[PDB]
Amino acid sequence: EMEKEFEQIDKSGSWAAIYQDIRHEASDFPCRVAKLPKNKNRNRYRDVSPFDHSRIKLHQEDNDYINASLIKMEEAQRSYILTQGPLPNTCGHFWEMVWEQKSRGVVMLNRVMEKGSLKCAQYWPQKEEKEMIFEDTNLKLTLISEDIKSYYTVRQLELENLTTQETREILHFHYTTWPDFGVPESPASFLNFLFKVRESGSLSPEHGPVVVHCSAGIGRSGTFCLADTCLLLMDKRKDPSSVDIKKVLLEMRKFRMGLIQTADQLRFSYLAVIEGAKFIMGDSSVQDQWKELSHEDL
Repeated sequence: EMEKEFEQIDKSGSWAAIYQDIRHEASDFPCRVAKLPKNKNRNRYRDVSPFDHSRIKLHQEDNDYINASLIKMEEAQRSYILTQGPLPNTCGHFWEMVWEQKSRGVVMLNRVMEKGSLKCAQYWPQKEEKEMIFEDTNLKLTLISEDIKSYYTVRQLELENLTTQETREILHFHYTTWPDFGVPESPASFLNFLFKVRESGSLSPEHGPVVVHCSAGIGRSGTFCLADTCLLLMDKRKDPSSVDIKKVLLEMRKFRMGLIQTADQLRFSYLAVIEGAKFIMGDSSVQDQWKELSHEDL
């Protein structure tokens, strides 16, 4: 049971060992497509690649490769697409994927610039009147509205397939205070954001999988998806004790390497699930407490 395991691990100071155990047990599958010479400039990081078996394929015959993985959680009945922060040459690919996979939401957990370096291309428009056209994939993207909070912003975007002139509304959930290789400022602040995404419908089964990314698409992105899946499993059976966080994480790592990049992100994942369990197990008021503690206004 996770709350007792947490205290035992905290007490023995063994988060690094638990986390290394996860790394050692984690799946290893081939990433041959990601490593083809022609895809070199489609990967942001040499040591973060999608597995062939779970990679998202673009529906184009030129080159279907994007650094993106489908994390299909069968028992939880939720899917996520985890991807790297788009590169200056893959922003068209990114929105092609969103279009083809029928996603409603994009969850961005990084800033464009972190630690003085560029982690992500500016892949969405920042001004309503300056829309973006991705000529290679023939898509148009317009900023419709934004709702800026103290540590996250929600944007309403309109994505248009210029070939057919079909349009879709995409919601962009941008977490702006979560450091690279770091953790959110509090469980309450993480959970407030996650439940904002949930409320939007972006994680729901009538849409394609939510697209989640940070810079590499494994650390913060893994923490977000791990917490979400654990809370959903707990919700399905109202049985917190039946949820084994580490096993869930190992399951997720069958679909993309390296999910959860530090032992402190693992520890934070436990904290977030433990605190989220209060809401799942019937204390609806805790959602308002998180919003208060998160100080989202201003």
